[PDB]
Amino acid sequence: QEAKKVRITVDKDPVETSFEKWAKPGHFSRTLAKGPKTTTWIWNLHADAHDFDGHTSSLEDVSRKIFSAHFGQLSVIFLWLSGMYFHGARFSNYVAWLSNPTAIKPSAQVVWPIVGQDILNGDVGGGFQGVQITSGFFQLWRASGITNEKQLYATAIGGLVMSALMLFAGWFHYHKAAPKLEWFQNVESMMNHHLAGLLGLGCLSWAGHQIHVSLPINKLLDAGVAPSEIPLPHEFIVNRELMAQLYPSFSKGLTPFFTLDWNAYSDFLTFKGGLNPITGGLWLSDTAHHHLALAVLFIVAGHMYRTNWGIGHSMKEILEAHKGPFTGEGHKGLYEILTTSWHAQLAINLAMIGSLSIIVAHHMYAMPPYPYIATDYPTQLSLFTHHMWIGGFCVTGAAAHGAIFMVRDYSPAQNYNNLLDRMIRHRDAIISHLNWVCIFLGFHSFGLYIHNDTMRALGRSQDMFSDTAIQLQPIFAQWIQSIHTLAPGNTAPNALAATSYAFGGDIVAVNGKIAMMPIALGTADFMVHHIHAFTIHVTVLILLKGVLFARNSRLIPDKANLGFRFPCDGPGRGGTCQVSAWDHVFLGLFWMYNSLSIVIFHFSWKMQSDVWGSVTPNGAVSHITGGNFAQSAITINGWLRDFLWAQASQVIQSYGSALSAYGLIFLGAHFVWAFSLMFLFSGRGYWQELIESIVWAHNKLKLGPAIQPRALSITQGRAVGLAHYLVGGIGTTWAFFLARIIAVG
Amino acid sequence: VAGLVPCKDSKEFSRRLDLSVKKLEQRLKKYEPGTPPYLAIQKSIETTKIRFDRYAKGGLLCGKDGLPHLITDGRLSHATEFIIPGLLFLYINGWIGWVGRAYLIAIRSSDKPAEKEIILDIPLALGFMSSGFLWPLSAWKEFTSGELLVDANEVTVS
Amino acid sequence: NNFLKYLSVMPVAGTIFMIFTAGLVIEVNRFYPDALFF
Amino acid sequence: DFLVHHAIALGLHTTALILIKGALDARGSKLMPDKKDFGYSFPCDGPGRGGTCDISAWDAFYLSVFWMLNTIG
Amino acid sequence: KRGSKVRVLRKESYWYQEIGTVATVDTSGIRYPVVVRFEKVNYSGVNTNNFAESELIE
Amino acid sequence: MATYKVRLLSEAEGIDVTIDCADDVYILDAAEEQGVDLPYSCRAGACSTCAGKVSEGTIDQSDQSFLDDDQTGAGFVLTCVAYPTSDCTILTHQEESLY
Amino acid sequence: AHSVKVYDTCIGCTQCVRACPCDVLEMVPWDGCKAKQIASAPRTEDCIGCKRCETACPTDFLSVRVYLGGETTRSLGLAY
Amino acid sequence: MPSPTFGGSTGGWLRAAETEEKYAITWTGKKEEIFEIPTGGAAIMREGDNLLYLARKEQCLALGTQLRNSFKISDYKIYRIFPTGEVQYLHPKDGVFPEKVNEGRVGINNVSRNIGKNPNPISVKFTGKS
Ligand code: CLA
Ligand code: CLA
Ligand code: CLA
Ligand code: CLA
Ligand code: CLA
Ligand SMILES: CC1=C(C/C=C(\C)CCC[C@H](C)CCC[C@H](C)CCCC(C)C)C(=O)c2ccccc2C1=O
Ligand code: SF4
Ligand code: SF4
Ligand code: SF4
Ligand code: FES
Repeated sequence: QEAKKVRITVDKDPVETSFEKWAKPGHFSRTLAKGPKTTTWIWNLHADAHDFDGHTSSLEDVSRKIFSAHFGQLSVIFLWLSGMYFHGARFSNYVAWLSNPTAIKPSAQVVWPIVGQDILNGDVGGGFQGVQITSGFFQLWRASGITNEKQLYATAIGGLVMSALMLFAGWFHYHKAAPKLEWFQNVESMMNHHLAGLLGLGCLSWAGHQIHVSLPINKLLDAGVAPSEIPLPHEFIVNRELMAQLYPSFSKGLTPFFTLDWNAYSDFLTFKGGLNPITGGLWLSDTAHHHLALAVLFIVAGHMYRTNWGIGHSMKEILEAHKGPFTGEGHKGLYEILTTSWHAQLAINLAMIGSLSIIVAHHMYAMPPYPYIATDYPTQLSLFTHHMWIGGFCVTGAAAHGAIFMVRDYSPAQNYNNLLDRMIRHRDAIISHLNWVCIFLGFHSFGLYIHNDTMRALGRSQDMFSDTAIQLQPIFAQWIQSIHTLAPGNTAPNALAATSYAFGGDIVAVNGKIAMMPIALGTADFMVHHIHAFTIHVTVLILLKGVLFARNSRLIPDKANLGFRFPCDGPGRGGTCQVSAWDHVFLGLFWMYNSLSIVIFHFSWKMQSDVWGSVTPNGAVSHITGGNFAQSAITINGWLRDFLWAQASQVIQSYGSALSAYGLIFLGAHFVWAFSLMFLFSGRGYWQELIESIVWAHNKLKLGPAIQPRALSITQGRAVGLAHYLVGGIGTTWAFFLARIIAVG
Repeated sequence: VAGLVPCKDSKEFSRRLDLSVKKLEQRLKKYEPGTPPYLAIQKSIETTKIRFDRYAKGGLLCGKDGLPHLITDGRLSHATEFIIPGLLFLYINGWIGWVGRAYLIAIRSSDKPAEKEIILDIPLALGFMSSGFLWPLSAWKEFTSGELLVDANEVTVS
Repeated sequence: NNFLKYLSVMPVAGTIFMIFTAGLVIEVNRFYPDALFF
Repeated sequence: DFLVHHAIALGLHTTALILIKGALDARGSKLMPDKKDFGYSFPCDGPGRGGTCDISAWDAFYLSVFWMLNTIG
Repeated sequence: KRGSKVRVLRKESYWYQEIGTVATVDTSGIRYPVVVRFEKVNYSGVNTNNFAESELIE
Repeated sequence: MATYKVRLLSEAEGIDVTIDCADDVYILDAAEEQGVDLPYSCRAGACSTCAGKVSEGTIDQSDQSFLDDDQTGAGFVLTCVAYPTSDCTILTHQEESLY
Repeated sequence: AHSVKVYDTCIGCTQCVRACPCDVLEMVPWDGCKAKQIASAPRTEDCIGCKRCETACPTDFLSVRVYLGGETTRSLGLAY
Repeated sequence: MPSPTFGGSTGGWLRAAETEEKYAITWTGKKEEIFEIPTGGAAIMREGDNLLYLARKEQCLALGTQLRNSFKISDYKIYRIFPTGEVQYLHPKDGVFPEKVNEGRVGINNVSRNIGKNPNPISVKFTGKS
C-alpha cells in the first residue's frame, strides 16, 4: 500500500549556491572536466549541456535537474510574454486600431532610424509609423477585451514579476529544497492535478474571464461604441445590473445554475456556431460556453486515478489487464518503463504536443476564433504556418527520444514478451510494408504530377488527370462536407448555424473582404492530399526504422554498445555510413521540411484562390489569384509557374518599400541554405587536412594555439548542415509568405 | 575626367536627388504636421539632401547612370575613396594580428595553457592589448630579430 | 576572485567586448552617416 | 562587371584550392601518412582519430565539380 | 638519455620536429626503447608515444 | 612537488612495497624509481594492462581515456595518469579485474 | 579477403583483440617490449574490415593497419 | 563436438535461406537469466548447456561478448555449420581466449618494419603487394 506514501520527500539544502563550479566549465562529465586539449571540447561543451544521463547514474539528481530547468524555461515564456504586452503599450497603434480594425494594419515595432533603416516603418495608419506585424496579438487583445493602453502596460509588468517568481522557483528547487525520486514517481497523483487543477481551473477561471469581461466588452465593441466610452471591466463585476442590460439572465443571478435551471443561461452560453458577421470571427458566447464545458469534465476526468484516499483507477492495473491473444503479455511492464526514464515520457509527450499544434493550425483557419482576424489574411497565414512547423519539429523529437530510450534505459530482462519487445521481434514486417506503401504512394501521387505534366507538354490535354480529363474526384472528402451542412437541424439539432463555413453553406464577408467561403474540394486535391499522405509515410519510414533498429540490426548486432549518437561502425560490411539512430532523426528531419513545405504551399495557393478576395454588394466574388487551382495546380510546372514564380513577384519587386526587409531575408535564406551543403556534402577528413595546411601557417609564425584546432566531428558536421538547411529552407518560405500577403492583401 | 564625368555637375545624379525626395514627400502628405510620424519623415528628408550635398563637395566621379563611383587606380586625388580607409583598416587590423600573437607567447609559458585560452587572463590580455598602436616598427624589428619565423627543420610538417 | 573570473570566459568576455565593438560602429554612424570617403 | 569577375576569381582560386590540395595530399599527411599505400580511390580511413570521411584524393576531386559548376555557372 | 626535451626525426607521427619530453629509457633490446611524452595532443587523443633511439637530436 | 606514500601489493607474485611519490609524478614512475616492475603498455590512460585497484586512498585518475564511468565506480585506476593526492594503499595486477 | 597486417611498433596493448568483434586478431608472444607479446592476424579471410582495431590503437600511427582489398559474402556482412 | 540442444525463445527476425554458412554458439549457463538475442528480442536461458543458431558471425561474437560482460561466464563455444554439415570450431581456436597469450605461436601477417617504411606504389607495378 501507499497509504501515506504519496507524501513529499524533500532534501533540505542539497547544493550550495556558489561560484567555483560556475566558472570552471565542462563540470558535468569526466571527459570534459580536464580542459580543452582539443577543439572537440568546445563543441562537446554545448552538446553535453542538456545530456543529463551522461552526467550521473543517480536518477534522483537527474530528476532534480529536470524540474528546476522547467522553471528556467517557464521564466523565458513570461519574459517573452512581457515583451509582447509591453510593445503593445509603448510601441504600438493598438489603441488607434480598435476604433477601425478593418483597414488599419497592425504594428508593434518602431525601428530606430540609424543606417537609413527607417524605411521599414511603413504607413500603417492610425497616425502611426512602424513595422507591419503578424503574430496576431491585436485580435487576441480584442478577444480578451483589453481596450486602453494602460492594461497592456500593467500586464507586462505583471508578467515580469511572474517571471521573477518563476525564475526564483527553480533556484529554490535545486539549492534549498529538492524533491526525491519518491515524489517524482507519484504519477497517479500528477495526472490528477494536471487534468483537474491545471486544465479544468485553467478553463473554469478563464470561463470567468470570458463571461464577466470579454463578453460585455465584445457586445459593446461591435455595436459601435468607442473604446473610451465603454465601461470598465471592474464595472461589469460590482454592478450586476449593468450586465443585466446586455444579457437579462444576470437579473436572476446564480439560482438557475445552483438549482439546475441551466436553460435560463442560454442567452449568453449558446450553441450558435459558425461565424459572427459583425466582428469577423467566432461567436464569443460559444467560446465562453466551450471553456466551462471542458472545465466541468476535465475536473471530472481529474479524479480518475488512484490517490491517497483509497479510490481511483490504478495505472499499474489497467495497463496489466490489457493482455490479448496476438499481443502476448499485453502491457505488463510499461508502467515501470514510464516512471523511470524521462526519455520514454518525452517520446510520448512530444508526439502529442507536436500533433496537437497541427490540430491548432487546422482548427484556426476554417474557424477563426478571434474578432477581426478573418479579414487579416497575413495573420491567418502566419498563425497557420508557425503552428505547422512546431508540430513538424516536435514530432521528429518523439522519435529522437523514442530511440534514445532504447539504447539507454531499455532493459530486456524487464521486458520479456511484453508489447515493446514483440515489435523488436518482428521489426522486418513493420518497415517493409511501410517500405512498400511509400513506393506505392509516391508512384500514385508524384507520378500523376509527372503524368499531367507530360500530357500538357505532349499537347494532348485530354489524357491528364483534371476536371475536363480522366477525373480523380475525391468522393470521400466531398461527402463529409455534405454531412456537416446537415449538422445544423438534423444531426446535431440544437446547433443553429454550421460547425464551420469551410464545408459549405454560405459565404461570410466582413466590410467587403471575405471572412470565409466554402472550400470546394476538386480533383486537384485528390492528388495533393496523396502527396501529403506520401511524404508523411516517408517520415515515419525513416523514424520508425530509427526506433526499431536502435538496439541492433543485421548490419550491426551490438549497435547499442557504441551508443546512441555515433558516426558508424567502419566502412566494412560495404560501408556503415549514417547507421546510428541519430542519423535516422537527421534523415527524418529533412523529409519533414520536404513534407511541411508542401502543406503550407497547399495552404498558400488554395486559400489565395478559392476563399480570399473581394465581394461586390451585388454578390460578385473576385478572388486573389482568380481560382487557378482548378487547372494549374495539377502539374509540377504549374506549381512552378503559377505559384512559385508568380506569387514571388510581390517579394522581389519590393525594394524601396516597407516590405524591403523581407527581400533581404528572402536572399538571406537562399544563402544559408547554400551554406548548408558545404557542411552536408563534404566529409571531415578533407577539412582536417585542409586545417593541417593552416596550422603550418601559424606554427611558422609562433601563432599556433595551445589547444588543438580540429575539424568538426561527423555527427557534429551533419548537425550543422542540418540546422543551416532548416534555417534556409524555412526562412525563405517565411520571407516569401509574409512579403506576398501583406502586399496583395 | 579619368574616364567618365564628375557627379558634381551631373543631370542624372541630380535627377536622383529629384525623384527620391519627390517620392519621400508623397509619404509626407498623408500625415499632419506636429505628429511624431511627421517629424520622422521630415528629418529623413534632410538626411537625404545633405547626403546629396556630401557627395557633391566630396568630388566623386560618376555619370551616365546617376550613381556614385570609385577609382582604385592608385590615384592620390582619389585617395579618400579607398586608400586612407584602407590605411586605417590595415593599421588596426595589425593590432589584432599582433596582440593575438603577443598574447599567444606568454600564455604558452604557463602551467595549464589549454584552459587559459578560453578562461582569459584579463590583466594579461589587456596587459598585451594597448601595445598595439605601435605594432609595425616592432613587428619589423621582430622580423629581423629572427624569432618571428621558426626554422623549417623545426615545424610541424607531413 | 571567481565572479570577475567568470567574466573572463571567452564568450562572455567576448560579448561585453562585442557589445562595445558593435556599438562603436553604430554610434559613429549616428553622428556621421552616409560616408563613402574620409 | 568589376565585382562579378571577382566572383569568377573566387571560383578560379577555390577550384584550384581543392585540387592543389587534391594533388599534393594524395601521398601523405598527418591524418594519414600512408595514403599512397591505399590508392587514389578508397572510401575512408574509418571513424578513428577523429573520423576520416572524404580523405582520399578522389574525394578531394569530388568537391571541385560542385565548385567547377559553381564557377562556370 | 634521461630527463630533458628530445626532438624527433622520424616522420609518419603527429609530433614531427617537435619538442618532446623523454621518460624511462628501456634496456632490453626492444626496437623502440624510449616512451617519450608530448604536449599538444594528437588526433587519437593520446599525448604519449614510443619510438626508437635513432631519432633523438636533443 | 609534495610527498605521498603508496603501499603497493601484488599477492599473485607476493610483493608488498611502500613507494614515495609527488603530485606531478605518476604512480608507476615512482614504482620504477624504487625498482618495482609493473605491467604497462604506453603510459597514456588508454590501455587495460596497467590497472590497479584503490583499496584505500584518493587518486586523481582523471587523465585516462580507456575506462568508462561505471568501470571506475568500483575503483579501477590506471597507474600511468594517476596523480596520487593522498596517502594510499593500492592493490595492483588488476588488468583482468576490469573486464 | 582483406589484409590486416600488423607492423613492428606493436606494443602488445591488448585491446585490439578486445575491440575486434570477429576474433581475427589474436595475441602471440614475441620477443620485444615489457609486454612480450605481439598482435597477430590469422583470420584475414574471416574479417569484415570494420576497422575496430584502429580506433583503439595508441601507437605513433596504427600498429594494426587494416587496408581493405578483396571481399566475399562474409566480409560484406549479409544475412542472406 | 556439436550436439542436439535448444535455446528457448520466440523470434521473427532471424536467418533467411542461408546455405553457405551457419553455426551454433553453445554454452553452459547458471541461472534462468533474460538476455537480448543480437538480432533482437529476449530469451529465457536454461541453466544447462544451450545453443543458438544465427546467420552470420557478427551476431555470433556479439552474443558471446554480451554473455561475457553481463552474468559473466567464460565458457561460450562457437562452431560453424556448413550446408553439407561440417563443423569448424571457429572462435577460441585452441581452448582459450585470444586476449590471453598463447603458447602456440603462428605469427602471420606480421611485417617487420615501421609503417613509414613501405615502398612506393611505382615499385609495385602490375603485381600485388602493399
Ligand atoms: C493543481 C496544482 C498544480 C498545478 C497548477 C501545476 C502546474 C504545473 N506543473 Mg505541476 N504538480 C502538481 C500540481 C500542480 N502542477 C503536483 C501535485 C505534482 C506532484 C505529483 C506536480 C508535479 C510536477 C512536475 C514533476 C512537473 C510539474 C510541471 C508543471 C507545469 C507544467 C507547465 C504547463 O502546463 O504550463 C502551464 C503553466 C502555467 C499555468 C503557469 C502558472 C503556474 C502557477 C504559478 C501555478 C503553480 C501552482 C503550484 C502547484 C503552486 C505551488 C505551491 C507553492 C506556492 C508553495 C505547470 C506550471 C512541470 C514543470 O514545468 O515544472 C515546473 C514538471 O516538470 N508539476
Ligand atoms: C521537449 C523538447 C526537447 C527537449 C527537452 C530535448 C532534450 C534533449 N535532446 Mg532533443 N530534440 C527535440 C526536442 C527536445 N529535446 C526535438 C523536437 C528534436 C527534433 C528536431 C530533437 C532532436 C534531438 C537530437 C537529434 C538529439 C537530441 C538531444 C537531446 C539531449 C541534449 C540536448 C542538448 O544538450 O542540446 C543543447 C542545445 C543546443 C545544441 C541548441 C542548438 C540550437 C539549434 C541549432 C537551433 C537554433 C536555431 C535558432 C532557434 C533559429 C536560427 C538562429 C539564427 C542564428 C540563424 C536532451 C535530452 C541529443 C542527445 O545527445 O540526446 C541525449 C541528440 O543527439 N535531441
Ligand atoms: C527529388 C528528389 C528525390 C527523389 C525523386 C527521391 C525518390 C525517393 N526517395 Mg528520396 N531523398 C532525397 C531526394 C529524392 N528521393 C533527398 C534529398 C534525401 C535526403 C534527405 C532523400 C532521402 C530519402 C530517404 C531517407 C528515403 C527516401 C525514399 C525515397 C523513395 C520514395 C518512394 C517513391 O516515391 O518512389 C517512387 C519513385 C519516384 C516517385 C521517382 C519518380 C519516378 C517516376 C514517377 C516514374 C519513373 C520514370 C520512368 C517511367 C521509369 C522507367 C524508365 C526508366 C527505366 C528509364 C524514392 C525512390 C524512401 C525509400 O527509399 O523507401 C521508399 C526513404 O525512406 N528518400
Ligand atoms: C553558398 C554556399 C557556400 C558558401 C558561402 C561557401 C563558403 C566557403 N567555402 Mg564552400 N562549398 C559549398 C557551398 C558554399 N561554400 C558547397 C556546396 C561545396 C561542395 C561540398 C563546398 C565546398 C567547399 C570546399 C571544398 C572548399 C570550400 C571553401 C569555402 C570558403 C571559401 C573562402 C571564402 O569565400 O571566404 C569567405 C567566406 C565565406 C563567403 C563564407 C560565408 C561568410 C559569411 C558571409 C560571413 C561570416 C558570417 C557572419 C559572421 C554572419 C553572422 C552569423 C550569425 C549567426 C551571428 C568559404 C568558407 C574553401 C575553403 O574553405 O578554403 C579556405 C574550400 O577548400 N567550400
Ligand atoms: C590571434 C589571432 C589570429 C592571427 C594573428 C591569425 C593570423 C593569420 N591567419 Mg588566422 N584564424 C584565427 C586567428 C588568427 N589568425 C582564428 C580564430 C581562426 C578561426 C576562425 C582562424 C582561421 C584562419 C584560416 C582559415 C586562415 C587563417 C589565415 C591566417 C593568415 C593570413 C591572415 C588572414 O587572412 O587572417 C584570416 C583571419 C580570419 C579568417 C578571421 C580572423 C579570426 C579571428 C576573428 C581573429 C582572432 C581574434 C582574437 C579574439 C584575438 C585575441 C586577442 C585578444 C582578445 C587577447 C595569418 C597568419 C589564412 C592562412 O593560412 O594564410 C596564410 C587562412 O586560410 N586563419
Ligand atoms: C568547412 C567545414 C568544416 C570546418 C569548419 C570549422 C573549422 C568551423 C570554423 C568556424 C568556427 C565556428 C569559428 C569559431 C570562432 C569563435 C566564434 C571565436 C571568434 C572570435 C569572436 C567572434 C568572439 C568542418 O569541420 C566540417 C566537418 C564535417 C563536415 C563538413 C565540414 C565543413 O564543411
Ligand atoms: S566517417 Fe563517414 S566514411 Fe569514414 S567511416 Fe565513419 S562514416 Fe564511413
Ligand atoms: S593495437 Fe597497436 S598497440 Fe595495441 S596491440 Fe595491436 S598494435 Fe600493439
Ligand atoms: S579489422 Fe574490423 S574487425 Fe578486424 S579488428 Fe580492425 S576493426 Fe575489428
Ligand atoms: S600503459 Fe598504455 S595506457 Fe597507461
